[PDB]
Amino acid sequence: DPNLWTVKCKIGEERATAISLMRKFIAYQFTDTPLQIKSVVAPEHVKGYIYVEAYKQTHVKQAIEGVGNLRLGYWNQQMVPIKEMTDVLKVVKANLKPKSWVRLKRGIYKDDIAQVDYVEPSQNTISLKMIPRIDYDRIKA
Amino acid sequence: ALETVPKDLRHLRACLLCSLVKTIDQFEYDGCDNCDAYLQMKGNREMVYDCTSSSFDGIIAMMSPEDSWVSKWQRVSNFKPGVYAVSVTGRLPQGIVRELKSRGVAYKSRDTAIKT
Ligand SMILES: [Zn+2]
Repeated sequence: DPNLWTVKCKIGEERATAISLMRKFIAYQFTDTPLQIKSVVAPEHVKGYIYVEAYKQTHVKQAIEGVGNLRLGYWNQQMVPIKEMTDVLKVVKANLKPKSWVRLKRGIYKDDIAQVDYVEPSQNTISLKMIPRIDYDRIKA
Repeated sequence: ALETVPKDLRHLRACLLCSLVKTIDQFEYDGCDNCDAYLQMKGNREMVYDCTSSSFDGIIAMMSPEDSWVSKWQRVSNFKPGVYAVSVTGRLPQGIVRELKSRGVAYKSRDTAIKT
């Protein structure tokens, strides 16, 4: 059973980190310097450090050498105990389902609980059900 | 290979059979690399938007499914190494699951995420 290591990354650059290391692996699997990594875990609920799969601590050091996104947490590679290989894959309740209850972030109905009606397949806009709280143009000028 | 890596981070989805995480251009030009004779999602956009959805989370760089602890837990060890997901929510309609049982493909719920 392979071990899991924790490396430090830039905040905001998790998916770019994963999509860059995957292309390094594919860019070096056929040379004289391959990569000894199995996978790299990047949860969407975290922000700041990622997870990597390797048997020994020298493999992560000889695999992440040369990347500028992982140059900060390069001098230290923490190790998790074996019971933490499972809590990493757990996701608590994507988040796109009709007839559900979402809230707003910007606009006038901030932090107001609404409902979803229809979803646009273009992934551009979404239908919402809220209640207007305007004055019907009586108080404002 | 170079085809299973999504080129752009915008408009990417994940399937409900092998949790294949790619961009919307590769599911239409090439499709599901882990199932092409049972799904046939290359050559159109209705079948790509029908089975494969965007409601998914969690990203893993599967490289050696024959030797890794995560690949056996997600039952993705008999698949091609590449971009996969760990919780792909949703369910197939009662229009493509009936043909999968008669052909010998047991459609499993890949959603390992807990509900409340
Ligand atoms: Zn699939």
